[PDB]
Amino acid sequence: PMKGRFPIRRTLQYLSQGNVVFKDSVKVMTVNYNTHGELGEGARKFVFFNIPQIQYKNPWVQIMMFKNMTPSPFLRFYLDSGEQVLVDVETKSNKEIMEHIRKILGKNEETLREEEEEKKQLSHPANFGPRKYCLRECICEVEGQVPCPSLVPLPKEMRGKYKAALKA
Amino acid sequence: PYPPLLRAMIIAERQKNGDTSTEEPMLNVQRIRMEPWDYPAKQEDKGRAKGTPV
Amino acid sequence: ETKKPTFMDEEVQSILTKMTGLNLQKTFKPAIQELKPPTYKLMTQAQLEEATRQAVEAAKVRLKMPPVLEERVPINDVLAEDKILEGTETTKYVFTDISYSIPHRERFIVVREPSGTLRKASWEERDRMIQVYFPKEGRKILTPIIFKEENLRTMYSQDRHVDVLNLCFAQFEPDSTEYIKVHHKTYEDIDKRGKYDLLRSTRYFGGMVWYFVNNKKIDGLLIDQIQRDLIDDATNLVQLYHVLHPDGQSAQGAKDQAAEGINLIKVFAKTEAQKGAYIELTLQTYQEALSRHSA
Amino acid sequence: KKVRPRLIAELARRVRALREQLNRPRDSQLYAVDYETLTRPFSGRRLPVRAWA
Amino acid sequence: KAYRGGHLTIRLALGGCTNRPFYRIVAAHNKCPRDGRFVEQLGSYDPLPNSHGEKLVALNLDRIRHWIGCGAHLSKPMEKLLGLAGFFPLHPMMITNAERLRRKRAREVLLASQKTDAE
Amino acid sequence: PISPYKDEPWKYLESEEYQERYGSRPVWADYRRNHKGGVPPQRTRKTCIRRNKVVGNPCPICRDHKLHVDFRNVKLLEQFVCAHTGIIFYAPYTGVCVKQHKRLTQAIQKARDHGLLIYHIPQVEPRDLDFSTSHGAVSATPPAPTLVSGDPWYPWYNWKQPPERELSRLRRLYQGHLQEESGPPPESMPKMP
Amino acid sequence: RKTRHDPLAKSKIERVNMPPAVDPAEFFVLMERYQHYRQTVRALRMEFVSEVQRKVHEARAGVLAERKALKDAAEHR
Amino acid sequence: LTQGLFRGLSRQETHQQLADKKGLHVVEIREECGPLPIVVASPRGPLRKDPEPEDEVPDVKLDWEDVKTAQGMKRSVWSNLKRAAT
RNA sequence: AUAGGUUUGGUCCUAGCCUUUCUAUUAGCUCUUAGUAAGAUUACACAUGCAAGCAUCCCCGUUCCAGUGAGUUCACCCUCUAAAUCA
Ligand code: FES
Ligand SMILES: [K+]
Ligand SMILES: [K+]
Ligand SMILES: [K+]
Ligand SMILES: [Mg+2]
Ligand SMILES: [Zn+2]
Repeated sequence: PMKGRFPIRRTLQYLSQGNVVFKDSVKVMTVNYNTHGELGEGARKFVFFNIPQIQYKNPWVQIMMFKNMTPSPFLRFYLDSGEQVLVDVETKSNKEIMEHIRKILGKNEETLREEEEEKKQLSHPANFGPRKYCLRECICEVEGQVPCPSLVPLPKEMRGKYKAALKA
Repeated sequence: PYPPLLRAMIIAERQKNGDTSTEEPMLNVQRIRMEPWDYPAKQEDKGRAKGTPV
Repeated sequence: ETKKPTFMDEEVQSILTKMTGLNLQKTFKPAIQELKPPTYKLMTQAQLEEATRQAVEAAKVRLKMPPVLEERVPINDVLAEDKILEGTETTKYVFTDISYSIPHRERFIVVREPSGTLRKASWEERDRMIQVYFPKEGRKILTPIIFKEENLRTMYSQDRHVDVLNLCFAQFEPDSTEYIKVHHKTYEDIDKRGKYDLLRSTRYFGGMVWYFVNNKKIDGLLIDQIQRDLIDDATNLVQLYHVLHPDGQSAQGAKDQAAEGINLIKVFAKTEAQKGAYIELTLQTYQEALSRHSA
Repeated sequence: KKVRPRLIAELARRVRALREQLNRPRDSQLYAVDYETLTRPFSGRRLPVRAWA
Repeated sequence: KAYRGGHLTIRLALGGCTNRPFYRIVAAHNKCPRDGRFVEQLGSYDPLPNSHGEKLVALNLDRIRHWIGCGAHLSKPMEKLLGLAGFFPLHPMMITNAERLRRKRAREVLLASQKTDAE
Repeated sequence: PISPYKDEPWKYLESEEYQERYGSRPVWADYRRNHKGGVPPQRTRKTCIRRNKVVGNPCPICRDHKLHVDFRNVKLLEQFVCAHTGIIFYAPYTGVCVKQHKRLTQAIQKARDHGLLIYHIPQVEPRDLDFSTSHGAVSATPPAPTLVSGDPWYPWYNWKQPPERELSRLRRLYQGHLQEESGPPPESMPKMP
Repeated sequence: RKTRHDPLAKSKIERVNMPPAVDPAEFFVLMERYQHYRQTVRALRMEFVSEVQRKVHEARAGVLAERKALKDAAEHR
Repeated sequence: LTQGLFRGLSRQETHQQLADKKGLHVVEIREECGPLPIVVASPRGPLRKDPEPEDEVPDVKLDWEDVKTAQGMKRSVWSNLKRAAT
C-alpha cells in the first residue's frame, strides 16, 4: 500500500479540495506550532493535513514552519503592503483555523467564478486548428461543406490535374 | 455614411440601450486631410545608399 | 382591461405543474448509457427522507416546462443593393459574426447574393450558421430524416412520443416552424389514440395541455383523468378552460350556477364539450365507485 | 548562464561602422549616370524606363 | 522570433488539402510565414460552395476592430472580404474589375450577334 | 448461394432453421478467432469473402449467407449492441471482419435515424437564455437614405467621366504608352443570347 | 529566396521590364476612388483606435474599476 | 489463485449483512439514475437514530496502483486491449 | 497486462530472459486501379540552370521566406525601456 500514515494526503484529489485561495496581497505565512500539549492539537492537525492543501492552491506564497518557539501556536501573514496579520490558533481545531483564514484572507466564491469565466473565453468554438487548442481542425469536418479529398475524392472538374487538361 | 454593416450595428446598439433617435450615423472625414501622392516627403528621415561600388 | 393569461403566468404554471405530476421513478428512469460502479451510503431514516426531498427538488428542475412561443416572422430586410457587383460572383457569401460574448439572437449574419444585394440571413440560415460555428450537443446542421411524416409515424407506433419531443427540442428552436409543427403533430397523435400518460411527469405535459385548451379539444384529456381517478386535475383543467375562454357557454354556465368541484365538469360536459354523453357516463361510473369506498 | 564574450564581433562592428564613415561615397559617385546606357555606374543599375526621358 | 521592424497584419492563412483550399483569418506579424505563427485567429473563409451553394465566412468583428485599432494592416484579399461583408466600403478594384467584366461581355455580344445576323 | 430472405431479411430470424442453429443466443456466441498468443490482434481480418471465395473460418455474419445486415433487420442489429449501455461492440468483441463491422455500424445508425432501433435520447437545455426577436440583428433595419433613393452607397461607386483637361494631362504624361479611352461602362451586365 | 550576396542570374542581365499601357479614363477614375476609399478607411481606423484606447483607460481608472478597488480596501480593513 | 479466489468470494459481506450490523439503511447512488436514492437493504431489527460519524479524513490504506490510474499516471500498452467477449 | 513459456527427478518461493499487442525504418519474396498524406544515411564534396526585385532617378527590399540540426539550458515570466506599426 501507499507509504505513510493517512496516505490520502498524497493524492491530487485531496490536494485540490482546499478552499483557501489567498488574495494577491498575501506573500508569506509563518506557522508557529508546538509539538506537544492539548491546547495545540488543532495547530498540529492543521500542519499535518491543511498546509499541503494551502500550498497547492497558493504555489507562490512562502509557507515556513517553526517548532516549539513560543508557548502557544499562532499564524502570521506578511502582506505585500507591509501589514502583518497575526492569527492566534490556540484551542481552535484544524477545521476552524482553515475556515478562519478563508474569511479574512481568502478570495470569495464570486471572485473565483469570474476568473474561471475569463478562461472560458480563451478557447473559441469557432476557431479551427490542432486538437490541442481547437475543436475542429478544418472546415471539411463540418457536414455540408466539401469533404476532405483524402476521404471523398473530388470531382475531376474540380481537380487541378484536369482543370488545365480541359482548357488545354 | 458608415458602410452598410457598421451602420446597422451602430443603430442596433442605440435601440438596445434604449436611446430612441432617427439620426443617421456618419463618419467625420474632415480631420482626414488627404495629401497628394507626389507631396514632398521628409528628406531627413530618408536613408542613403551604401558604399559597395561597382 | 382584461388580459387573458399567458402560458408563463404563475397561475397557469401552478395549474399545469400539478396536472403534470411527479413520479420520481419515471423522472429518473435508468438511462441506457455508459455505466460506472454505483456508490453506497449508510443513511438513517431522517437522512433518507432528506435525500428523497433533494431528489424532488432536482426532479422539479428537470421538469421545468419550456416556454411556448409564437411562430417567428420571416426575416426579409435588405441592408444594401450594390448593383455594380451583379454578375461578378456566381455564389452567395454568408458572413457570420463570431464575436464570442453576444446572444445568438443578437448576432449579425448577412448574405451577399450574386446580384449584389446585402440582405440579412433568413431564420433558417441563421440557425444553420450558429451551429456551424457554435456547435450545440444534439443539434445537426442538416435536418435529420426522423422528422419526416413516415419516420415520425413509426416513432408514434412504438409509443415513443417523449423521444420525438426531445429530438425536436434539440434540433429546432422553440419559435421555429418545424418546432411548432412537430409538437402540434405529436399532441394530435396523443389525443387520437389517448396516450396522455406518456407525457405525464415530464416537462412536455404543460405544452400538451396548452395546445388542447386553446384549440377546444380537452374532451379526451378530461375522460382520461376521470378514468384514472384524477378529479383534482380534471376540475383544474375545466377551470383553466374557462379562464382562457371566459366568454363561453360553459364559462357562463358555471358563473350562472356557481358550479364547483365535480359540478364544473357536468356544466362543461353538456354545454361545450363535444363528447358530452361519453363524459357524463365516465364521470357517472367514477362517482358511483367513490360512493362505495366511502362506505 | 555567464555568456562567453565575443570580442571579435564587437571589434569588427566598430571597424565597419568607422569605415562606413571614412570611405562613404559622395553624391558625385552615387548619383552619377551614363547618359547613353542610362545606368548608374556606381551600382550598374538601370533606371526605370519612365525616367529615361 | 524578433524580426527587424515589421508590423501586425490581418491576412489569410491557407489550410486544407490539395484542391481543397481553406483560409483562416489571422492577425500575424508581417514577416512570419503564411501558415506559421500568428497572434490571434479572427475567423475563417471557405472558398468552396457548400451543399447549400454558400461560401461561408466567419468574422470576429469585435476582435478585428481591436486589432485594427492597435495598428494592424490589411491584405488585399482580406480588404475585399470586408468590403463584400459591408464592414468597409467596396474596395475600388472590385468596382473596376466589375466594370471591366461588363465591357468585355458587352463586346462579346457584338460578335455573337453579327454571326447570327450576317450568317 | 441465393438466400430467399434478401427481400424480407427479418423473416430469417423468425424461421425454424434459425431457432435450430442459434436458438436464443446471439449469432456470434460460438465464434472463436484463431490467432497466436493470448492477446489477439487488435483488428479483425479485413474481409472473409475474397473474389466470391470464403476463408477457412468465416466470421459470424459471413458464415451464414442468410443473415442480411440491413437497417430493417432490427433483431439482428440488436445482437451487436450492448443492451445495458447501447454502445456498438468493437469487431474483436464478436469477431466480425472489418467489412461486416462497417456495414453493421452503418445499418445500426440508419435504423436509429429511421426510428426502428431504440436508443437513449438525452434531455438537452435551451440554446438561448432570452427568446426576444426585437434586436436589430433580427428585426428590420431602417433603410439608409441612399437605399431609399436607389443611389449607390458611396458616390464614387458610379463611373463619372473625367474632365477633358485631366484626360490631356494623362495623355501628356504617358506619351507613347496609352490605351484606347474607355467610356462609361454598361449600366447592367450583358448576357449571351 | 536569394540573399543580397547571391549573384544575379546571367539570363536576367539584359531583362528590361516595360510598364503597362495606361488608360486615361480608367486611370483617373481609379485614382479618385483610392483617394476616397483610403479617406473613409482612415476615418474608420481612427474610430477603432479611439475605442481601444478608451476601453483600456476605462479598465485602468474607470469609475467602476475605482469603486471596486475602494470596496476591496474597505472589506480588507 | 483458486484457493485465494474462493477465500475472498466466500467472505464478502452482503448489503443486508451490512445493514443489520450497522442498523442503518444502505442507499445506492447510481449515476445513471441521477440523485434518486435506492434503498438496497434495511435493518431487519431496530433502526438506529444516530447518524454514523463522518470522519473528515479517512484513515484507509490506498493502493498506489489505483491512485496512479485515477491520476492518469499509468501508461500501459497492454491495458484496455480489445478482446473477445468473455 | 486478464497474462503466458522457461531453472528441478519433483514441489513451492524468488528471479532474469523470452512470447503474445501497437508503431517506424531496412532486407527478402510478391504486387492491379483511384484519391490523399509523407518522403537523402551523411553540418561530406558539388558540374549546370534558376531561387530579388520594385520604381520617374531618391529610397525601400534583398536582415524576410526557404534550408539544416552542427553546437546547445540565448526560448518562459517579471521589471525597465530602444527600434517598429497606428498617415
Ligand atoms: S484536412 Fe480539411 S480538407 Fe483535408
Ligand atoms: K517468469
Ligand atoms: K517490403
Ligand atoms: K542539433
Ligand atoms: Mg519609440
Ligand atoms: Zn466476415
